[PDB]
Amino acid sequence: VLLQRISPLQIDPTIISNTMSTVSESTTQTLSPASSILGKLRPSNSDFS
Amino acid sequence: DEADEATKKQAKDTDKSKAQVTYSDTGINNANELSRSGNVDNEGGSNQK
Amino acid sequence: HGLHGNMTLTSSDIQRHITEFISSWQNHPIVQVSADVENKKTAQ
Repeated sequence: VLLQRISPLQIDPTIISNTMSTVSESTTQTLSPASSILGKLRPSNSDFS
Repeated sequence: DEADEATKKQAKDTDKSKAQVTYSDTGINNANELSRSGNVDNEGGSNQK
Repeated sequence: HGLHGNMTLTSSDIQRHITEFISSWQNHPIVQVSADVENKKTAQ
């Protein structure tokens, strides 16, 4: 916790989502490689302990 | 046992039901570990009495 | 499954047939990729 409060680095997972720049294709039964990796990473979660 | 409170205490600090960092159930077969307890005295005998 | 002479129509059979129909429709190639609206990129 002390390291986090004095470090100038910010972890912003939106960079991954913007770089992929893939629209939702939930209608497709199969998963594209771009959508598959996003599901594994789960950028929504914000715990980086 | 003492490993279990460490994970439970860790979950409380991060405000999560389950903690990412766990001190128990790791992939390591650490079955020979010993920790201090009240059974054995200074002479190597039991403290049943 | 539904081959003997004793055929009795029932809601379970109705549901099974509905599921088969829905899967058959959804697995169509054109249905896989289609939309009524347009995204920003395709509009561009």
